[PDB]
Amino acid sequence: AKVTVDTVCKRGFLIQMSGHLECKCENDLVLVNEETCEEKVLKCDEKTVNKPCGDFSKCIKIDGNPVSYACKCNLGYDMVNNVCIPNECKQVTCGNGKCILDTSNPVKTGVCSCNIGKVPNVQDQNKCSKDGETKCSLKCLKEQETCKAVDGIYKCDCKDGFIISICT
Amino acid sequence: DIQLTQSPSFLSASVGDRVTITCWASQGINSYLAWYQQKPGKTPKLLIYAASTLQSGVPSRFSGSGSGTEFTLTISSLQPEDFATYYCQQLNSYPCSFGQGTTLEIKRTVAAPSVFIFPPSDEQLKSGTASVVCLLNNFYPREAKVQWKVDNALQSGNSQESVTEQDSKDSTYSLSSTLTLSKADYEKHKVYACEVTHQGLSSPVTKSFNRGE
Amino acid sequence: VQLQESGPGLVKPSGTLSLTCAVSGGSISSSHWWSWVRQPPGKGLEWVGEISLSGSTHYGPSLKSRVSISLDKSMNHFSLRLSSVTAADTAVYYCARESRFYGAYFDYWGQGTLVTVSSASTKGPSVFPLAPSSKSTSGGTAALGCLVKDYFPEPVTVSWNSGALTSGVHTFPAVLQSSGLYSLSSVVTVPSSSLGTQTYICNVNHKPSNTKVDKKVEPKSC
Repeated sequence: AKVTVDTVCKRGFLIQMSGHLECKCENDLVLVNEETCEEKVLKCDEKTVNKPCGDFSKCIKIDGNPVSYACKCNLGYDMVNNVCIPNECKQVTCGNGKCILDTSNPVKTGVCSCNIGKVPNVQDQNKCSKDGETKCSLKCLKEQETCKAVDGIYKCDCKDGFIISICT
Repeated sequence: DIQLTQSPSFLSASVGDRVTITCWASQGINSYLAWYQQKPGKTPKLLIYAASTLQSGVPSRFSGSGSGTEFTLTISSLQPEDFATYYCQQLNSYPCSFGQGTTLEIKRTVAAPSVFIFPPSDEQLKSGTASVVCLLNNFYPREAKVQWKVDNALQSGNSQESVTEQDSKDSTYSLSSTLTLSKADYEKHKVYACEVTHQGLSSPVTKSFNRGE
Repeated sequence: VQLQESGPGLVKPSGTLSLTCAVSGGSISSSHWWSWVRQPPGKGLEWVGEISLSGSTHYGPSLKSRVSISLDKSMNHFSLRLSSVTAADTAVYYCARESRFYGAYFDYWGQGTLVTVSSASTKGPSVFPLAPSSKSTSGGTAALGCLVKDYFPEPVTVSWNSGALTSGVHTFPAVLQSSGLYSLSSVVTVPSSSLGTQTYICNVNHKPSNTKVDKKVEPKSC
């Protein structure tokens, strides 16, 4: 469903931007859903149908003679810049941010969620160009971690006086 | 379903004036309200979405405001080319709906019409019908009285008017009035006169011709 | 990206209206949703229906089971079909690309095509000159035009000198005569000094009858 501060990212971790939270996968894993990561198959064949080949994409059989196998985005997504994004985000550019879904209305619609420090700018097609502060909501319950701004996103990381599996 | 209602239906303001159109939704739609500009018989143009987000390529004098069931479209400094019908639109839940439209006329100083009259072509007379065309050119406001007199006899029921949309440069109107007669009735009279009454004329102006000259 | 409607402009009552929207300068897969909007004469905008790239359709409830919309991804177009039409379906039909970024709206539209519902037959127009004279000259400006009379159905396109003359042109909206045929006039104001040098031709084009007529307007010296 919708990722919150209480979502348990299976084989991933929580990140926060200006208008949403989402799970970020570990290693070279890919998203099978909003809160689950798995290994990515490298070649789609009859042995890898339905297995994940990317974020919100899995191998599927394509009809025809001869039949083929390819990495296709899940229902509700399409391939844009080699990544599966929601249909509502197809022609969307957010700037220093991401296009996410607003699902609060019967008609789902795409909005922008920005890197920490920016908010959508009504004077710039709602792109992530306006300065704005975002308070971090992450619960970094590990006794040695706190919320830090890493590469423009909020993320539980080692505190100001520790480094790297426990933060020590 | 969600019905949209705009107020007012018609609006007349001058160049440089600030105008505000109101759109009411029958139930809340958050900020997901769009605005369109449509010149008469032309393609609608998206101006604003998300109540106040200006679409690329739209002049900054356009702005929007509102959330829930009440929204406003504002043009901060009216320009002559801003005359159009403006529609709000929502698709927060099916079905999609529009407002009934607000027509915006550009108000300007009174301009008297230049009146021309056109006799029927000899090529049309060969077909048994005679059309006499009276032309009122570049005037404001749109209200005008155009009467046909045939040997100073007032006509009735044999004429039709057509008025152009406002000009996007000088905000004036042009009007054509066409008197239609048969060839026999047309050749039964001599003087064909167009009489024009307008606010920019201290007295009614008459443009006429003698049939055959 | 360009949107262009096309299809018959005259449908007999209870017949089927059929229009196609061709997308050029870009793919129809640039957006996932596409819609049809119509505008009856003198009335406001009405949402007719919508289709997605996956084939999902939504229609205006007023149209009931008379409306259908298809899409052909390979042909880069999508179509509209309206059955059992009445005069209430006479309207200019637009196609529109949908954007669902902070709402759901129409960011790209087509030219719009008119479809008149009537049992009257198609009739091409007669074009008569509105010759300039002393009765159409004010200042240094002379007015001349063309009378486009007795045609059905709408619309006609009027140009001057094959589109080379546009400034000063006024093509009046057509009036519906008592005979059931339309009529309009297209006038243009030009420098009266040029009436001996420059020739003026109006090009009247009636697509429903596939008739194009060119009338040279000769200047009167009276």
